[PDB]
Amino acid sequence: FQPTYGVGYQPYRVVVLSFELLHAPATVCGPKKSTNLVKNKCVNFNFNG
Amino acid sequence: AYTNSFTRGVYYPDKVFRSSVLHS
Repeated sequence: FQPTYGVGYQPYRVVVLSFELLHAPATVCGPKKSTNLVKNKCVNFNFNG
Repeated sequence: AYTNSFTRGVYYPDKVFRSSVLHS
């Protein structure tokens, strides 16, 4: 790789994020603020997405 | 040497709970 090269021959850095978006228990999450847990009412819920 | 496996070697196919059900 040289600084003079045409763009198709210039270096690019690549990062590929593979998600194990499985039914398995989570350890990487978005910054979502959790609530207290309501029971015995009809409610909306969001457990780990 | 050799021997018969019978019904050995089954494992849970995915990390989901299921109960009172037959799953293919």
